Amino acid sequence: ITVFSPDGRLFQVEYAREAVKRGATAIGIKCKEGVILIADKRVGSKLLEADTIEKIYKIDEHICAATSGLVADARVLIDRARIEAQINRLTYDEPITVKELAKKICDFKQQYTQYGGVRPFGVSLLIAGVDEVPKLYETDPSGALLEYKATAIGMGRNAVTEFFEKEYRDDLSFDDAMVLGLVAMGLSIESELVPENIEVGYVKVDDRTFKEVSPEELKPYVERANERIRELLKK
Amino acid sequence: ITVFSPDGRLFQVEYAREAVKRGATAIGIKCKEGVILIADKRVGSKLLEADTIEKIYKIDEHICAATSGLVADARVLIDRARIEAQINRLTYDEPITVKELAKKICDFKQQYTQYGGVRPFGVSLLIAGVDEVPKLYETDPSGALLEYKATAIGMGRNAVTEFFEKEYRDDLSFDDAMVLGLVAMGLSIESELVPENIEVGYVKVDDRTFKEVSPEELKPYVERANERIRELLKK
Amino acid sequence: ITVFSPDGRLFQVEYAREAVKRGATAIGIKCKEGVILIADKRVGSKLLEADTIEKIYKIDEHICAATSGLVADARVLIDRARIEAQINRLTYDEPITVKELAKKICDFKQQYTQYGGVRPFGVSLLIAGVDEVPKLYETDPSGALLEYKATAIGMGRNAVTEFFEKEYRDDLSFDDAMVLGLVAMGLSIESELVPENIEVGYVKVDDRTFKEVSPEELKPYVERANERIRELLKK
Amino acid sequence: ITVFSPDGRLFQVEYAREAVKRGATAIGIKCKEGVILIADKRVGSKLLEADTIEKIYKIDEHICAATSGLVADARVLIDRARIEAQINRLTYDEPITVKELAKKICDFKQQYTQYGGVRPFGVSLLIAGVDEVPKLYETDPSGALLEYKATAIGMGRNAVTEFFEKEYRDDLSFDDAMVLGLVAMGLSIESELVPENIEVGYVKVDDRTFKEVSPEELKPYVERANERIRELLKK
Amino acid sequence: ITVFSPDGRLFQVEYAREAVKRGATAIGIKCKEGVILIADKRVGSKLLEADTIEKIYKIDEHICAATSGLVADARVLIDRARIEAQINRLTYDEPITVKELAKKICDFKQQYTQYGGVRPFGVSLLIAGVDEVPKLYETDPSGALLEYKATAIGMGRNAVTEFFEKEYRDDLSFDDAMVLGLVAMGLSIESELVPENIEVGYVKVDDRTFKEVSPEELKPYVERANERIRELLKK
Amino acid sequence: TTTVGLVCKDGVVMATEKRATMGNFIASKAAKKIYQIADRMAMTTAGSVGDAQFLARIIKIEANLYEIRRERKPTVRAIATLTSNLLNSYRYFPYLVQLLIGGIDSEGKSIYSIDPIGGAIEEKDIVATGSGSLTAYGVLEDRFTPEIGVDEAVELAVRAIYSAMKRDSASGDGIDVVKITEDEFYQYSPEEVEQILAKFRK
Amino acid sequence: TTTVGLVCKDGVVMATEKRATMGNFIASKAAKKIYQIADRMAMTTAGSVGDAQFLARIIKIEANLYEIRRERKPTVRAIATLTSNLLNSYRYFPYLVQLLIGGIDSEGKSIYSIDPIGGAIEEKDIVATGSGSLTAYGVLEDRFTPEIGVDEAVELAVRAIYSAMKRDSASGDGIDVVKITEDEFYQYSPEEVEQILAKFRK
Amino acid sequence: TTTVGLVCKDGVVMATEKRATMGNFIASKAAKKIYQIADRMAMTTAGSVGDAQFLARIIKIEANLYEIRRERKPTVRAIATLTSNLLNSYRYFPYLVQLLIGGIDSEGKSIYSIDPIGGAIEEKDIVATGSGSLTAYGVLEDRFTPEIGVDEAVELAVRAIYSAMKRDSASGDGIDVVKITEDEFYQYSPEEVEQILAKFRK
Amino acid sequence: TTTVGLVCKDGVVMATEKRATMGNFIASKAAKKIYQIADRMAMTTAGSVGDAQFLARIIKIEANLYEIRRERKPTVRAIATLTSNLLNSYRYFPYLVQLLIGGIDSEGKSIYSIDPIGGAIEEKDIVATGSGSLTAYGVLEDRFTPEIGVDEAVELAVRAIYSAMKRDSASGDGIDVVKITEDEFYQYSPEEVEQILAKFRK
Repeated sequence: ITVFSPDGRLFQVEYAREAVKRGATAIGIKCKEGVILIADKRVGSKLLEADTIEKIYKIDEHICAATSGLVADARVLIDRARIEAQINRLTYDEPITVKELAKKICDFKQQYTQYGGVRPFGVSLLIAGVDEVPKLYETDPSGALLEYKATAIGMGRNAVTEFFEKEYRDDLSFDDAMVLGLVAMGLSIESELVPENIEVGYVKVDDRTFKEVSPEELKPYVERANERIRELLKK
Repeated sequence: ITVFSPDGRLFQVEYAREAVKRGATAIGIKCKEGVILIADKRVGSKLLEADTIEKIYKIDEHICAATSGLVADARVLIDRARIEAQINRLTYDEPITVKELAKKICDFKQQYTQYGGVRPFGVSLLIAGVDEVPKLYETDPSGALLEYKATAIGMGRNAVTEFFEKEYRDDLSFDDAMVLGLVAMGLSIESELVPENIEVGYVKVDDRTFKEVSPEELKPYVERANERIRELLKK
Repeated sequence: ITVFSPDGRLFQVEYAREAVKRGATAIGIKCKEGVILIADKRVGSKLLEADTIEKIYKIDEHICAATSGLVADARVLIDRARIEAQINRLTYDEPITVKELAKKICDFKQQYTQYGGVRPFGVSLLIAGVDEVPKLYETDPSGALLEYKATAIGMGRNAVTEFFEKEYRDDLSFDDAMVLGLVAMGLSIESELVPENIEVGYVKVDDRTFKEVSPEELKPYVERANERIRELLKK
Repeated sequence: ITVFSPDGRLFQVEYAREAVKRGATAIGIKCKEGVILIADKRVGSKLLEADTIEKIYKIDEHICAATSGLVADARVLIDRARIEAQINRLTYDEPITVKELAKKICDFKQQYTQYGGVRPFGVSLLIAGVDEVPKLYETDPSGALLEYKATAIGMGRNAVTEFFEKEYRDDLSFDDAMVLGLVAMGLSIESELVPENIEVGYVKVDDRTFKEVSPEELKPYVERANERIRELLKK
Repeated sequence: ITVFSPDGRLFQVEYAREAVKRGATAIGIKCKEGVILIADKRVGSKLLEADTIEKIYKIDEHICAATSGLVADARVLIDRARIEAQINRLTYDEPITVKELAKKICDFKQQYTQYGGVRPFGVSLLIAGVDEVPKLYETDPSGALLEYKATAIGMGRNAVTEFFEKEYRDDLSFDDAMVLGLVAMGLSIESELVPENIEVGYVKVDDRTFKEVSPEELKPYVERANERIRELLKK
Repeated sequence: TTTVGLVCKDGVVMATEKRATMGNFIASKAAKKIYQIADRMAMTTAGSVGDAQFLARIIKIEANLYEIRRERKPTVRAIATLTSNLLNSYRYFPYLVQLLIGGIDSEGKSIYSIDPIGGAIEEKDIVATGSGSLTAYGVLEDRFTPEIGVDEAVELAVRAIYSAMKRDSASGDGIDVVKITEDEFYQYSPEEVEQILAKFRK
Repeated sequence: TTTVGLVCKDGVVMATEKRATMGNFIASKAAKKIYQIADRMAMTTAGSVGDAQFLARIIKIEANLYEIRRERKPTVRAIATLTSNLLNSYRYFPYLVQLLIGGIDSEGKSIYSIDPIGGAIEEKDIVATGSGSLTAYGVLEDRFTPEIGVDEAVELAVRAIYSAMKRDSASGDGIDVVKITEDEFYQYSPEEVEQILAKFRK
Repeated sequence: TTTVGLVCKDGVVMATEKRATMGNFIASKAAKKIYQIADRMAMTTAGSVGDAQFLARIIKIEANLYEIRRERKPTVRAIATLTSNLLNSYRYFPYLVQLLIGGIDSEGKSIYSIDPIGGAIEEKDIVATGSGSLTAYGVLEDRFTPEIGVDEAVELAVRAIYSAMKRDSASGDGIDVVKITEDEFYQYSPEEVEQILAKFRK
Repeated sequence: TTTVGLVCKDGVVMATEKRATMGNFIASKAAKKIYQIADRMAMTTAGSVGDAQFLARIIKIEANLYEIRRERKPTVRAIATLTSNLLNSYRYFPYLVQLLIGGIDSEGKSIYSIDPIGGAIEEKDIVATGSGSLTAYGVLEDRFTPEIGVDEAVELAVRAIYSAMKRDSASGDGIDVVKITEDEFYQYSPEEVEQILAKFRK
């Protein structure tokens, strides 16, 4: 049952939000040269095959989303977002826009909290891409989409956002943007980053092709960020 | 049936996760030459025939999957895996990969957690297989999927995961790797194995076909394992 | 209805099992020379007709099942076994294995336990036959399957099963095995048996066809089995 | 609705049995020469025209059935039972046996006990006929099928059965049996009968046709019974 | 909704009977020379029109019905009865007899008892007609169907039944049955009737059709009854 | 393609033409258009071969199921009727066959013909069904007597069928016969039948 | 269109053509029309090509499904009867193909011919569907003896479809053969068969 | 019926005859056969007249809805592809009409023909369609430049329909014409088009 | 079957032949193919009286309903499009009846010609339908002006319809005509029209 609180909030949705907070932190940062998306590959043991944990999903050829919240829900929503993206492709022979992809899975998400027969989603996604200007959206478990210029979801929700209020300059270059996100992420988990406890992907404007930064190209941006993460965890 | 908790968990998933702890330990060792999956069929009476009870199921011709949790749910979940596997093979003439097989049966557990019509499947499976490289998954009753290099589900999870953190390599060769998982199994039940109280299967790399270890073929490894199980236990 | 407990058990499966426990005992004794399947007629008074009570239902033409629990739930599950057994002859032109049928009726039990619109059966069955080797199964309300070489369900379960840990042997003479199961029955009721307040059928190896002990044939076995029953309720 | 107790009994089945206790008495007395069925109409008011009231329902040409419990449940079940008896004739061109008619409707009751959509049929039916030999079954709310040979359902069960426990002989000419059944009814209500306030039907061995015994025809039996009824209720 | 209680009674049905008692009484008196059905259409307010309002609704041409309980629940049941009487003429080209009609709407009410997503109709109907011989019925919200010589439903049930228990006789003149009927109506309200607030209809044997007793023709019966209505209140 | 069936004074004997063609061409050595439905019941089909096979299987499964459920062995009437109602329910995917289901039960001996248009009729002691039937009735009924042994009857059945086979240029070879004697359900099969019809020559 | 099949005392040999045309346009000539269903069990198909290969895939998936599931490889019998049941359900949809499923199983050697409306007929014997069949089965029967190697069985089956090849080139001009021996599952392919027909000239 | 569609350096110009017949009779010439899909986008139909009318309303309603839903006008390709899927969705009750939907967006100009049974092809510069295609394309190919201006194209586009409609027995009753110059969505109307041929042979 | 319909400057008039061409058979002579949909709005049909009358009942009702629900008198376009969707939905049910729905409203005046296969064509002044479509139209064309009075339009309409109506003599008795002038939904009735066309003779 999903019913009203005497406060105008849905309870199942408020509860779903805490599930989003207790998930595995991601984070997107946008510049006017593309949009990055970083998600923390979370490891609790040396017996996780950590090179094979997917936390940044590619959804179209110019769209990717990372996730925070309940992992089971997160995939089906994402498997949903993949067909949906393609369905736009199938009927209009355009690419789906990043905003419309965010609407469409959020319209789905709404049904699940409209009907008291089934439970809500407890997954938030950060759907980032280049429709024709870079975009970044934070979707909510209610199913509502908000455009953010840089934001995070998960356990870094407040740490990352707080950080961005001071640091964020707008008007950034990619190489700066890359490192900037990495600092924000390293501070989320409050230690120094190695490239193999993060997965990072991006859609550039000047290509409009999705790429996942293999740990080889990833390592240089980490290194610059370990200097700033250190600085800050020693003040 | 299933709804959120005020702590942002799901009740029915969490109590289902407890169903797995209350099951019969199983356990996987992945080495570079195969993936070995040994399950505890250690019986409760002497009239329970321990030579025609099955707890390591073949799922395709290069995938085998072991189980812990409730026996009944497992059997059905795995039956769904066997049909989904073959369905893949039908539609694409390519045998289903371990990861992807695991994803469809995780979607199915997730459907039954999602939806309020039915209760969750209370089982964790270890899906083992060589798609083209050895792969070992853990599936959790929510529909969560994690790749491990060595892992356990069930009663022995606490013991066994801690053991691999103190002894396990990745240049671990096949014979030594078989003994590791048989040694580890011995620690779970706090006794030396008997070849009639465990079932072992392995998908090899070189064969790329699942073959089961015989009761005959169990014996060399039980002998070696027992020297190491006794040493550790009598300390 | 069916939900997980904080133990991760099903409230309704444990209650279904107690439902079996207030049933009426059955017992199955296996040998290499056949399988003997015996079930205790309920006689509460002398108005109960006791020549036309079903307690051993024949399912397929070399597979019989005995029952304990809720006789109403049980018959319906048995009718369902008979339809499934004949659907096998219709689509493969070969009889169902004793195991194969066992799984298939437990899918039926397991589906009901998971759905919240229906409650599990409060029946246990023992399904015994010869597909090419003697088999004896015990199914549980959960839909759990355990091969056995001797077993009992119902009220006498505990008494009989404990009894079989001393007496039962791996190979027995059929005439020995038959008598041993009447002795057990006698023990659990705590009284001498009368040939017409007990039911006995068997699948033998030589016949591969379910046959059922007419009251007269039974007669000598009750008589030899009465001597040992007397010894036991003195010590 | 229907769930098991901690004591393993379906609360709804147990309560449906209390409904059967709270109903107007019937009765079956079966001898070798055919099977009789007697039901109490009672009282009513003196405005109840209780010489048109059915309580003995003819199901098939060679089968009648009586009832106790909820009147409404009773009538609906009897309409399904009648449909079932004719559907057998439609499809096998042979009349339904007494066992298979009783069986089919007990499966129908079992459907309404496991499904949580509906509450059980709160009825006991006695199915009596001569299908190949006199048979009298008693059906229970759950679908407990038990074959008796002289029995009672309803408010008179405890009394009437104790009566039959000493007095029932298996020998009986048809007249001795009708007088026996009538005496039993008289002890329950603790007074002499009125042949218009009881209804007697029978299926005979020799006719293999159902006839309902009208107040004219029933008259000599009643007289020989009120003799015995008065006698035994002074002891 | 509808569940059995340990007292063996469907609590919702017992609450419906209390709904009947809170409705406006109707009454039916049966004689050799027809059946008369009288119902209190008495209004509580001046502005409520008592020149059109039915409490005797014509069902078939041979059958009438009166009602007590929730007018809304009644009106749906009666509309059902009207259709059902007409369905008979479609398929057998005869007029439905009084027992078969009352039985059929009772079978309908009984379904709504035992269907879990819907609630018992709260209504008792008095179905009077002359199919060959006079018939009068009382249905109950249970589904209970009982043929009566003379009866009431509603407020007047206990008083009027009782009243008939002394004054009603097995045969009467039509004209006498009519005055007796209207006396019973006045005793129940404990006041003198006016013709403008009772409705009396009948089905006679000689006519074999239903007519409704026009207020002008109601008149003399009401005055003849008035003398006795006082007599019994001065007794 | 003809079937004869005859109720003898102590069993049932019936027979068919084994002849199964696609054109006129003989694909395999055996294609039995005679099925054992129950322990002492047969089903002979005149009309299509393949449709018969699968359909027989269903009925046969139901005859077994019947026995297990009712703790009584089906009667001839039961199977025969069961089949009529089956054909009629399943006329959406019609099997175009004229069957004869008969044999032996506790009740005694009888053979029923069943339409796909439905209805199971009973034939007193002789029936012929098929294109060859009109020819079959001729041979069968001259030499049939209400008192006929099972043994005298097998000779007669083979003869009754044989009259048709020589007449068609799309028949000639193959025979089915089943003597059902109330102890056995013997299926004589090609070899044994052959010496029966080396007494009537060609 | 021709399939032949023979049951030896040392295994099972089946043959089929590679070439079936719809019109004068060649739909295949590189398709195998013998498929391998389970370890040592084949399916051979007379009719259209398309439906034969799609169908063999489902029956293969279902055979693998029987093995993995029941812990026991399926009999020849099991899979023939399962194809027959499928064909029958599927008589609204194009699967009108006449198939010979055969192989080795625990019961020995068998080949079943499967009627195209479903309905199996057991053969321990020999079979042909097709429109090459009329001749082939004749030649097949002449040199077949129940004491026969699979060495010579491959020769015979080639020989038989060679006879079918004289009629039209639709049958033959590409021929597949399979030998199954319960430890060898050899599908010759054109080159080898060309040498077994190089002893027969053409 | 005959259509053209011309792709230009300054626009899109399209033309069709306005013969619109119901049964086979011309009720009135008070018809169009150019329908406005979006602000600067047209649809011209070749095929049966009945299908085109309602279908224009549907495609159109969906295009004003897309503009509303996505805060952005649809592209030429989006509407054309939609029309393809739209056709294929109701193909149980199929509309047989070959729609040339084209016009103007930020990407430039294009005309897409869509077939009633499947996909939407782009036409590079020149497209024509109908029973009058053969003549109408014939006019285009001896006077089309790829540097053709919008007013020039209207004169060429008329001439193609004019020449084509005289020859057929299914085409006439005036010419409908449309210029899409992304400043105007001008529809020349009966009045104007008539004067462009009165510079010809009237 | 001849229908006329013409939009004046001050009225709207339409006429039809009394009965359709049914063959030499007739049913009644109080039959009409002219129905009133809304207060000042009619529907004239080409096609069957039965099909026309039933559909007209549905439309009249929905119109009445439209009116009530939105507290706005429906306009003629609103009904013409409403009728377009009913027809397209029922294109595989028998309604090949082809309608002219015109009259008078707030927004102005029109006649819309509505087709079984959908859409609605606004006829801007002159419209005919049927087999008498070409004949009847030509008469109209002749004296039509966009300034024709309501009575001149009536005189025109009766002459025009009467010419095509010459074809059937079992419909040339009686005439349907209607005046729509915003004050009268006048349906003349045979008698009062008949003295007008005494002058153009029987």
